[PDB]
Amino acid sequence: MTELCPVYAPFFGAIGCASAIIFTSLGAAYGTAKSGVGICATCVLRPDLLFKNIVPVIMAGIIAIYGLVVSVLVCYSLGQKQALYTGFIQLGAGLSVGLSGLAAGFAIGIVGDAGVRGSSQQPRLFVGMILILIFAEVLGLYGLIVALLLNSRATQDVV
Amino acid sequence: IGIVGDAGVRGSSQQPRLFVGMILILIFAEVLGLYGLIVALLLNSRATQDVV
Amino acid sequence: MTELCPVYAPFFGAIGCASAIIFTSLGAAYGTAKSGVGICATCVLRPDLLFKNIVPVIMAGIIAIYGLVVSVLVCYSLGQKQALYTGFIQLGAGLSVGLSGLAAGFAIGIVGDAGVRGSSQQPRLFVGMILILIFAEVLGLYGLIVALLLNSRATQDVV
Amino acid sequence: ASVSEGVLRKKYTKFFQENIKTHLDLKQALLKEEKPETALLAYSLVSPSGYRGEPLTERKILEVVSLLDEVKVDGDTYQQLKNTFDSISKDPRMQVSLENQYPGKGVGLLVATGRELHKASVNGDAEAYHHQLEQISQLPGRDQRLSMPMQQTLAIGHAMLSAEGAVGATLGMATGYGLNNEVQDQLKQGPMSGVLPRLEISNVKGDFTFSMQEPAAVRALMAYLGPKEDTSMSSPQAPKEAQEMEAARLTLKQMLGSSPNEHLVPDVDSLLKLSDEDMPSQTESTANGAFKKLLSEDWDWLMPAVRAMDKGEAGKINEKLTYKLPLDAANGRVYLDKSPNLSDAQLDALDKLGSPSQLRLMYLAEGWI
Repeated sequence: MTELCPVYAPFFGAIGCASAIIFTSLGAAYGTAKSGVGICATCVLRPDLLFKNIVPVIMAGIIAIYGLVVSVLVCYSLGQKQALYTGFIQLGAGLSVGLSGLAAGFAIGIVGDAGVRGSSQQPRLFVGMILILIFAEVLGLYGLIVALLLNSRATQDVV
Repeated sequence: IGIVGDAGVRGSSQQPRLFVGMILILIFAEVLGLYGLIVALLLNSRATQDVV
Repeated sequence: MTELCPVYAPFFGAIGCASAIIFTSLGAAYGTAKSGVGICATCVLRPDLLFKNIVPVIMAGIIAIYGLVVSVLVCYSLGQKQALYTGFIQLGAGLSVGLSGLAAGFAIGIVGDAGVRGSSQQPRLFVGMILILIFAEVLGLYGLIVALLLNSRATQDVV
Repeated sequence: ASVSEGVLRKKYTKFFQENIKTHLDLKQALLKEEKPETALLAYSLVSPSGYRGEPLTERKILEVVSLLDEVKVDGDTYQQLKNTFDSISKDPRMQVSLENQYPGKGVGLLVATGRELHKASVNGDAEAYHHQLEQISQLPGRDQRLSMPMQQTLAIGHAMLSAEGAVGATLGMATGYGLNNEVQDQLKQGPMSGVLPRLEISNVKGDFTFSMQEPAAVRALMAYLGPKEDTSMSSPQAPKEAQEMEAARLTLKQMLGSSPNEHLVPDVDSLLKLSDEDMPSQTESTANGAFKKLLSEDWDWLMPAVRAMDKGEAGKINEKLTYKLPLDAANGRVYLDKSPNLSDAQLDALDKLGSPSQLRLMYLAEGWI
């Protein structure tokens, strides 16, 4: 409790549990808003292909589900009388998945906006757009992997 | 909800088929607040659980 | 908790693990967004250069794998009772690959959109684009080499 | 000038004013005027199976479709349609056409969302294919009576399937009726589609009746009009009942625009391919690939290419569809040109086909080639 496990350790497990869903929600909100200004501006002189253009909004929703996954696993390992090691690992995992989700959401929004705009002139660009949006989608998955590997070792061999 | 609601309103005059496509985008903006609300309610159930 | 192994020592390694994947994801996000605007504006006109023009997005996607292979090696050297020297080394290994990947991603994005807009007017510019993008790609590999040379010395002669 | 339509429901407002909610004495309130040779003909759309086991005896659509059939300007074209349809509903070849198009009568979240978004995009491209196919029959030389309501039915069904796929993907992603009804009534507005006859069927199973404003019956009708006539069924050496059904089949197939020696078999299957007798003639598959390359690269390259191809100008396609767009490059705007790069081996094959038959262009828009 002294030489390990202080009383301010769950602070770093609370902020790191809140940091994931906040910054993944900022990335998802930017991606949704930017893509949905591209939609409803390119689908106003063309009411068909409105419902096929909602691909980037699905991607931003997946970016939010990543941070919803990490914040539930960090919450169940919180508790009074835990180590500083566990709190630092939980903060690092939360910041990792949150800011990777923020970067991936900016990429999804900016690419999907231009792709949805320019796909109303060239129908072979849609298949191109998804092929770029997967490359922006795997950026969030890398931070999700780092968060899962950190949270796997937050309480292994911890006294 | 502010940014994509405004554009869908302004586009839904000259294209009446776009109102259904806006609500599918406003649902994805709505479920971000649900995810924050779920993590907030799931933390609050542990606030006085095994606290001495 | 000695003087050479305190309890706040995993803080530096934990935010060195997070800083590796954060700053390579921002570089890969800018290198994907800046390049993918110029691909979606050019394959409107030339829909059959699409798989030819995808190569700066692949080059930006390699940068995040550098940060991933730095973050998974720092994470396996974290411990509760580690030294401050190990935490300093893990900070250095995170920040080197992170900021080198950030600069490389800025360069790859800004070169790649101009290259795919210029290669579709002159087909003999696509080899010059790859030649400049290889020089922009190796700036992240230098930080990867430094991060792998630091991490090899984190627990050599450490008490 | 093959057909014209209207959408104002206040001109013939007597038969839709009060609560006329019964097929009993619906023809008795239908005279109401000097209509003698033009009153019982409009009832003939709902006369066989509009009372004999009819739900509700009317609805909002089934009675509005009867008084939008104003035939007072001329009653010859729809009379030939009433003689041609239901003379075709006798052979078993039409019966099996109405059986293949009818029934008997975690990571799994990513997989289900992928299925729904595939449904949305595939049923959304075909609606655009049909919207640029109802301006091909706007061209001179075509028809606007049998083609126009036939391909305004398929676009509505594809729009409904696209909205259903998007609503399904959204409802599945946000979790793992009132939205589908809001897109259903919205597509019921705008212009008004012309009527086609009803195609009642009376076989040994029972008295069936399909609608031809539903996409299943439309999709089952054009598969019947596909194959060419054989050595039988048209000769005057087995004249049993063939000069009333095969003549009707051929006049519909010609009314679309298809020659009597064109085959056009559907190709959607999981089985082995079209063997050799239903397989095309190597100057048709090349032409079909040229049409698919025209559809896949622009949203406005099928109608001007068909307009040029009807004039015999099908070698001038590469330099009449070219147009210039700007590109803001690193050295200023350059105004490059997009053009359909047809090869010569598919530019002369479009000379082999004189005029594209509308039946071929409707298998093209539905995906059966």
